[PDB]
This record gives sequence, structure tokens and C-alpha cells, in this order.
Amino acid sequence: SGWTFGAGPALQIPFPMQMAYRFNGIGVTQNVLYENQKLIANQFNSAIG
Amino acid sequence: PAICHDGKAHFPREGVFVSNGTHWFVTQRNFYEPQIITTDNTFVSGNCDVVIGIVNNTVYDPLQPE
Ligand SMILES: *[C@@H]1O[C@H](CO)[C@@H](O)[C@H](O)[C@H]1NC(C)=O
Repeated sequence: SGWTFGAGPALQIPFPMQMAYRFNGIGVTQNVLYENQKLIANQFNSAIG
Repeated sequence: PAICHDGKAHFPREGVFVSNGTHWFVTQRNFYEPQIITTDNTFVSGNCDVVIGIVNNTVYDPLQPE
């Protein structure tokens, strides 16, 4: 649900769109995520690993 | 995530793409206020072959009729 559950009712949303919102919040346009989605996922999976 | 009109991907400038079941609109995130997907609401950057989940629809040009 993103950050919506901390304010009012929880509202569902697909994870890639939430990640696009999170990128947009730091000054990078969302089209950067979608065109580099798979790669980014890998960099996350390694980071936890 | 994105709408492909003619070999090009369109992303919302500020808002999300929603659909009632037959047609597509663009709206805000904290309040329901649908609008018509024109060339102002959206910006184009892509090639319509890399986004995962792109859908087919038509955008509207406010200058062609005039
Ligand atoms: C979207 O439109 C293009 C060109 O009109 C077509 O090649 C493609 O198959 C369409 N995709 C879907 C899912 O209908």
C-alpha cells in the first residue's frame, strides 16, 4: 500500500508504480525506472543478499 | 504504467492513468478527478518496447482540429 496506510485507509498499488513515485520524489523522472526496471531489481537482490 | 499511441510511450506528467472499464483517463493521486488524455497531461520518452505493462490507447491533440 505504499505510505498511504500511515495517514488514512490503506490503498493498494502495484510495487513498480510505488517505486516510480519514490524515484519521482528525489528528482529523477519515473521513465528512468521503467526503462531500467530489471537491472534495478538485481541491484536490490544483491544488496540484501 | 504507460500508454502507447503511435510507436511512442507516454508517461503522466503528474498523476496516474485509470480506467472505468471502457475508456482511459488521467487523474490525481489523492482525489478522484478524471480528465482527457491529451498531449499536455503527458510527456513522451521511449520506444514502446521496453516498458513492462504498456497498453494500447489513443491520446488527443488539441491543435489538429484547429
Ligand atoms: C498495440 O498496437 C500495435 C499497433 O497497432 C499492435 O502491433 C499491437 O499488437 C497492439 N497490442 C495489443 C496488446 O493489442
